[PDB]
Amino acid sequence: MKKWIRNGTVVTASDTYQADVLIDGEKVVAIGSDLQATDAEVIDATGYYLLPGGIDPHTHLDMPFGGTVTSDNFFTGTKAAAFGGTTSIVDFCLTSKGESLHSAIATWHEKARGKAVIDYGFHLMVSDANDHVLEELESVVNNEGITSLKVFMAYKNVLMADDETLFKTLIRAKELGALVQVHAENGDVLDYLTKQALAEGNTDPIYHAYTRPPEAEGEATGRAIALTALADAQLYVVHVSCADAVRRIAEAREKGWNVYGETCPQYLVLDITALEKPDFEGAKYVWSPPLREKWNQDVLWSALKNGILQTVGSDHCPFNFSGQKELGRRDFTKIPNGGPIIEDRMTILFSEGVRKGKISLNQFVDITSTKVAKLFGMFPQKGTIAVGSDADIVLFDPTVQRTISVETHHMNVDYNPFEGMQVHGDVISVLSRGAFVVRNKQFVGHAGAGRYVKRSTFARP
Amino acid sequence: MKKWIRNGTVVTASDTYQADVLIDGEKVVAIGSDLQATDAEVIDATGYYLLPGGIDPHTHLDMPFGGTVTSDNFFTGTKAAAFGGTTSIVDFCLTSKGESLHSAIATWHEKARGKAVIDYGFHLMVSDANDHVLEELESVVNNEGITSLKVFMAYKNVLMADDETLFKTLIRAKELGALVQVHAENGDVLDYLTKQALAEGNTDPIYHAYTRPPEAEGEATGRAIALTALADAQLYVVHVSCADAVRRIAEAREKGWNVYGETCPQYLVLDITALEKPDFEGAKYVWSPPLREKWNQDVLWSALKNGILQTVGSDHCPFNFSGQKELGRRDFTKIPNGGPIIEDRMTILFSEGVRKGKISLNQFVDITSTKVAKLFGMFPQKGTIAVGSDADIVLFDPTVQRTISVETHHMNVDYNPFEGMQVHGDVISVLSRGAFVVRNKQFVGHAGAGRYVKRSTFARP
Amino acid sequence: MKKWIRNGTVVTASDTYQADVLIDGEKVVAIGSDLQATDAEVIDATGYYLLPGGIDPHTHLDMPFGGTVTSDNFFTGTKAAAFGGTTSIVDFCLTSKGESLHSAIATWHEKARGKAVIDYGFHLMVSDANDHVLEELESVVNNEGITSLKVFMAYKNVLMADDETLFKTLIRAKELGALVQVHAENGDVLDYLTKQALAEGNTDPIYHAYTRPPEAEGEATGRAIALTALADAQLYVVHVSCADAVRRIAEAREKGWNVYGETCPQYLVLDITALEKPDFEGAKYVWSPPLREKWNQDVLWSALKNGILQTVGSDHCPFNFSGQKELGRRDFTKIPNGGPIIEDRMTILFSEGVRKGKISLNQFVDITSTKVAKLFGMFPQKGTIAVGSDADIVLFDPTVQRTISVETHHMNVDYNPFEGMQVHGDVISVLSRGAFVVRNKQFVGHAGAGRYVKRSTFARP
Amino acid sequence: MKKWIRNGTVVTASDTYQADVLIDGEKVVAIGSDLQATDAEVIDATGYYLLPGGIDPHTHLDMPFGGTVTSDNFFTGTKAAAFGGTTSIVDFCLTSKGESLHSAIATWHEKARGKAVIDYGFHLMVSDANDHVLEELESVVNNEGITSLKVFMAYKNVLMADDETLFKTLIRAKELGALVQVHAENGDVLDYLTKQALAEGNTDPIYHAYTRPPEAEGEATGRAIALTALADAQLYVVHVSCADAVRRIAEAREKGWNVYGETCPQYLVLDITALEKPDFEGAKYVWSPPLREKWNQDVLWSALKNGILQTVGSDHCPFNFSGQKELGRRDFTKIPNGGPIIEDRMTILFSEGVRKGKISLNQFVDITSTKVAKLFGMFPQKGTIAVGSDADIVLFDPTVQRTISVETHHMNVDYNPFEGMQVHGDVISVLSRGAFVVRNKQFVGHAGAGRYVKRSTFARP
Ligand SMILES: [Zn+2]
Ligand SMILES: [Zn+2]
Ligand SMILES: [Zn+2]
Ligand SMILES: [Zn+2]
Ligand SMILES: [Zn+2]
Ligand SMILES: [Zn+2]
Ligand SMILES: [Zn+2]
Ligand SMILES: [Zn+2]
Repeated sequence: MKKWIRNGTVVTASDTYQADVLIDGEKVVAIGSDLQATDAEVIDATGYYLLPGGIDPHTHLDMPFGGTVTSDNFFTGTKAAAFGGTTSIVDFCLTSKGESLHSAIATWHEKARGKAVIDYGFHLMVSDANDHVLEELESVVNNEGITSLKVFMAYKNVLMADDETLFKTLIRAKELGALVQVHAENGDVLDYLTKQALAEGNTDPIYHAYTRPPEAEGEATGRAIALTALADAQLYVVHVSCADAVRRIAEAREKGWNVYGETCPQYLVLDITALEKPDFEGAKYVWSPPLREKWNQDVLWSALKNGILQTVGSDHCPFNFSGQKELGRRDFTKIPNGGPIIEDRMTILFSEGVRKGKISLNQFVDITSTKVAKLFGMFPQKGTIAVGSDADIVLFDPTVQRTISVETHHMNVDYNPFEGMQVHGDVISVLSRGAFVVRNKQFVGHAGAGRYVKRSTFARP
Repeated sequence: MKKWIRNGTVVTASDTYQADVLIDGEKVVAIGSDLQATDAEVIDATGYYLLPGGIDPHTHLDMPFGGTVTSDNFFTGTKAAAFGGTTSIVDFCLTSKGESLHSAIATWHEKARGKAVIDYGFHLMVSDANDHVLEELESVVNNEGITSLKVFMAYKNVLMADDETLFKTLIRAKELGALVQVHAENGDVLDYLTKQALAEGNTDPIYHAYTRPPEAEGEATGRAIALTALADAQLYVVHVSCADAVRRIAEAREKGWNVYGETCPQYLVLDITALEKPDFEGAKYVWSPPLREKWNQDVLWSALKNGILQTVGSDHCPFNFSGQKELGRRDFTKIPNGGPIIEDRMTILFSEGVRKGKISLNQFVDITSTKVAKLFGMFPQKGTIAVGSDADIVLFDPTVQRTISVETHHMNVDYNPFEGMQVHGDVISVLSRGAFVVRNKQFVGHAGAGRYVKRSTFARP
Repeated sequence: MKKWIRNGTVVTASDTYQADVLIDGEKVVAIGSDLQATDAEVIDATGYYLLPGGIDPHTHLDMPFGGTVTSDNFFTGTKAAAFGGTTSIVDFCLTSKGESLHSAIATWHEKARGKAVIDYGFHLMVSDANDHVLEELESVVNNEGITSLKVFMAYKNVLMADDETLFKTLIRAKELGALVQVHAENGDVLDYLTKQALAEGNTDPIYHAYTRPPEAEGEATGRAIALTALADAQLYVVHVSCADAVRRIAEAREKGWNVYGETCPQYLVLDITALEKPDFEGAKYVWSPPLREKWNQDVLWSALKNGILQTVGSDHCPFNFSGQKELGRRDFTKIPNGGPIIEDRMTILFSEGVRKGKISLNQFVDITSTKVAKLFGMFPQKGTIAVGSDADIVLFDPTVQRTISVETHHMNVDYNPFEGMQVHGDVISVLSRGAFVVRNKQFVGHAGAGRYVKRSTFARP
Repeated sequence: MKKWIRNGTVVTASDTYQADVLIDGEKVVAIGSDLQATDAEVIDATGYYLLPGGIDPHTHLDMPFGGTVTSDNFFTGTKAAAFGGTTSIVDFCLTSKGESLHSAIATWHEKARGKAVIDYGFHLMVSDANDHVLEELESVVNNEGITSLKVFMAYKNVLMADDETLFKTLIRAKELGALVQVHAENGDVLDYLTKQALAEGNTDPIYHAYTRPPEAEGEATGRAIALTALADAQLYVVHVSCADAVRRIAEAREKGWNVYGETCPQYLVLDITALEKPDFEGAKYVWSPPLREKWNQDVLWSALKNGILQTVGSDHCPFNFSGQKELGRRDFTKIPNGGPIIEDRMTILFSEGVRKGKISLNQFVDITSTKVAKLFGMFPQKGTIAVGSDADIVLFDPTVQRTISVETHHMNVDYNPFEGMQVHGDVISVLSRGAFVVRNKQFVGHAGAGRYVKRSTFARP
């Protein structure tokens, strides 16, 4: 069918203008001030912005981790993303040594198939870069459409890879046109500190932060950057949380190296003091890299404003406070690491970022949608509002005041780390490929509506 | 009338897509794959890109300088810009101490009125920030629509202002919402070096470079940046030519200061060796800051690619080689400083930048058009292709090979500093507010078609 | 006299050992563990260090400044220096435009003649680098023995010079073998901020600090550095007070530029909160650059420890609280700027530096004596304990705990800014050229004992 | 014996003066211009400097490495050191996983026993920081007198340790008062590049350099620095060869971190073009990190001049060209790595450093002797000329012009990498603890004269 969205203000990464948008089937087919569309359903967007749907490049739905499994699966997690104004996600497909990459990819398709309500791609974890793995990456990149590869530099004995793996992966990625993502903390420094903490009887949630100091994130960021330059490759640093890491990324980019950075709402608006909340409440805020001294936030906002960081992802990795986070009572090393971030990413960036003059409204689109599509090979199918693009559009009311709460969220988790936060901005309706997923804050989509996105090889934005 | 541009590929700072564009009168009114426009003139754009018209924020048409007057006036200079794919310019209105700002503004309107073939704004030179000047700036910014103020830190005893002027101007600009531009070289260091050179009998064109070392540009860049931070203001450094200056701008932006930078085609593709050309030919390349050791070029390209510099202007400031540049035979200090750059800016950036993978095609639009409109208060009227924007559009054929030459250029000057340069890309047709200025490489516009643009107060991009 | 100093521990910039020191006349002639000297007066130094006498390169004795004259003259100031373990000073000879350099220097000789109790050199202020001055500097360096030239970048309309003067002074100084010293704050920024504070009714002492932000010191430090590199000269930055400036000096020195830095005890141990003391008590702490946020102190200590700053001077510039500082009641711009620092320089560096592990004992001697002599052309005559040195020697008891007080100090001023500070270390006896000046904490010297030192041209240490 | 060294000029890290030196037994007992010593042997030092004997903190005598053993043992190597003006060495005791530290140390004592001609200390290699090793380090430091621990970050499968070992060593070293030394190149990057070169048929000596780019040294220098700050420890970076590494050390030191750097004569005066010499001659210059582009040399010289690097060691690790270096004909990875550098360290630093104005004469002594003693816990026994020091003294004639040649050197190796280099400066006589080792350029010492030095725990210089 045709849909004619009228009387709204389109805002993209470049443009801001009043016009109507005509959708035919899955795609935008016209934009204009006087289209006189026949036989289209009229959607009234008076008082709204039309935004390109957010694309969250950093999700962990139905992920085995921390001795348990994340509490949103592909159905609940994508539904919560859609309520939060996000229309595509790119989730991390994890691998184990000795298992083929393709088997892990099949496992991830089976997590999503028939369950996702909006569109999804996958990244692929590389645990080690043995010759068989390196050979396998060719069809992964070219045929499976997975063109970003994740290397974890922390989580020793669980996800951690070493310098040989990371350097080989960067060399191979350059050959194949893949982007290499890193989780950049020094896992060996962290392993020693956490063990020392526990030996001293320091077991409360706050020691999750103290045992991962920012210098450890800075060091691993710099190491990944050096190996990227030595490979002439392209690097994407996920969840940059601190000024130490920002400085290193800024220096690398001034040298003209192809180094990109992401940050996340939790590092913008939350700080290390949240982990001190008594009665185990601090465990709600345990995720890695840890929350930082509050002064780091403004350095992150500056880096987004001045183009040193290019994207915002959620690192959505939810565990209930009851039962799951409680695995870590008495031992912070056993608290499953991760927060429930997918749903509030867009609104927090608008309300704390745009409305406070930290970034522009056009930058907000670039960082939440367009630059993410471009770095992850989904542009221009996704990430904009333009003729020929999938009709993945959010009707957003910037005037609504509301309080973020577990009482009104849609993530399948028993708390919200932004509980009580006042924001402006409300996601009213959400289209995915021209079909409504959310309409007037009610879910009208369905399990399995979402489709897998085969992503293109890397091109610089 | 209506014009329906069909079968082309639209490229803007964000988007790239195949669709038709419908113009009605001065403005774009629809974009779409199947518009079925009635009663419109069909323009066939098969095999072309549709680009937003270039906006050159750095021109000096009919400028008194160097003991003479620049050789393009508002008619020839705007016609040459249009042939070169540039549809708007922002020219420097010069002032003298003791003269009202408003009198200089009237003088500049009289240079342009009835003569410009495409649209124009003005910046305003501040020579000194006495209380009367500071009072006058209020109606300049709010009523005359001149929202960028230029301070020259070099050209002692001609254009040069001091730290008191620059700091006061930055404070006042922050109050009024103006952007402060600087020409950043240390004029006192330069004055001493040029005098020493001449005392030693060093009079050839090459000593124009030797007497303005990059450290002098670095120093003044850093000084303007510090005073901007101390004022909490916003700074635009014009013609950044060297790595010393790039490093300082990159450090300032990592601190989250509102510091922006421009570079120019001459600093990207030409180097200090051009000034050594014998038989006085070196005088063709005398402009300030001088051409640099060639290694600086890649640092400039890196800075554009990674968002540390945001715009490219020409610093079009032409003087004939015969007669005018010859004022400096025997004394390089009397060679009128400036090059003929307006016409080749867009094609050089495409051919040396996009085609060689130094910047993306979307970045090329951002740096030549969209980011310039945004920093100079002309967006979204100018700088994009979108519903409601002025129909200022270039039909650009990226496949054409040609040689840049004085034999085929349109600038009213007897040489081209890019003589013999091979490029790809040809500007085929150029619309300004929906009327053709150039059509199939022939001039079909007219003197006085162009209109003055009253620019908005500063907003961060 | 022969004097034989027995049973003490010699400490120099390199060496720490137990041995006896034989003085014959004005000079050390032997050092050894069993000298069996005859016809020598035995001085028992049991439990003492023998230190080379402090050399204070930064004094302002009998200076016309701030609408009055500093309250120590050459007699009372050199007596207070000696009681503080300092045996040589280098004082700033001021000039004014149009005045012959030689007449200024004659004035300063008359201030010191028959009055100085210990030895003294002069720096020479340069207010203006006109051709006549540049010619006269040949004799200043080669007849008068003045090989350091001071340029003030602040104090507009009083002491301030511009970049023309600074750059020409640096070029001339390189020719002559002179060191250029700078007071590096941006005078034009400060002039505007101070006038704005007053106009806003912000007249209290604290606004002395707020109108001279650290970025104004960093900017001018950077500008003097760039001009020094442009001249291939040598620079000495007096009173570095803040991390902004240290960072710039560290960067210059990594490039191999000949840039040296000084700091002062007030910037190591006092902070901006002192200026907030009510009832005009904050006027006691008014000197420039101003006291800084306390975090800056450890950056300065780091820079001394790691060789980025090489010296400690006092900037002794004393004004009584009663009468003199009160010139600025109701208007902080009229508080004469300067602290009474000469007497406590050595003890503060030992007690807050050495004893706290911030610098070593040998570094203590280097920064207070040896490296001062080397940078200001007084070595090896002054600045060490070695055969052939002048016998300028302090017997220092490091075990004595005491308070600093106006009650026990010898500066001719009615307060001490370190009032109530607990320290270790006591200056017991002081020799200047083999003669006692202080013996067992009583004055035994004489007005006029001190000699003018003609200093050598610059050599890197 | 009493020896009375007359009419020479003493030079230390602080002092330069004319005086006589009296030695009684092993120690300096007096210094003075008229000592009238009796029953002393008169040594005429007219026209000589008296220097404190060089202390070479970086030797590999009788080392099993590279499929063979270095060609100087403790006798021939210490004899060559003495002829080069070096009177103490600190050699690297190697360990292997599972081996007791005390057994390794016993092995090294047996290498030196009855063989060393001058005094020697040992560093200890740490291959693995398992709990047993960390416990054994208590006695290594507090019984064996070994207070510097070496961690190799390259030489995979041979000497390399990982970040777990490095970080735990740094924490343990801080507890114990030990200095941690690092060979900082990224071993995993190097392993991959070396294998890739071979697979591509790039087997010549030059590929030794191309497979260890400077960024791999910068990365590992940065990583050791970050781990040191994380442990609040003290680090000494051996053989800094390139600007990338210097920049990182300069940055660490400006933060106040206790990070020290060493460089070596080969990196000051040889460059990467040496490895291109044909007919396998480039194998002569194969050592790691590799020779660098020549521009790096002046950055190193700058860093010594301005105190960013504090020492010069040799990395003496000699292999004959015939037989030993030839192990790597057809495969540069099998050329045993190391140069014959011990003998020429002092003269090269004097002739290319002091005489050319790159460092001062007093800095020369500091970096070759005094600051080495201080960092490695041998001061004041060693490293200076002062009452109570060991009488380790070099008579040095600075006026002698000569060539360096295998024909006249004393290292037990068939080539000298400085063959044909013109220098000034000749080592005439050398005293170790008051006894001649070299006298008028002939060997007069004896195998076993040298003593093991138990070194003190770390104190900042
Ligand atoms: Zn992660
Ligand atoms: Zn994650
Ligand atoms: Zn200019
Ligand atoms: Zn210009
Ligand atoms: Zn001053
Ligand atoms: Zn002063
Ligand atoms: Zn090594
Ligand atoms: Zn070695």
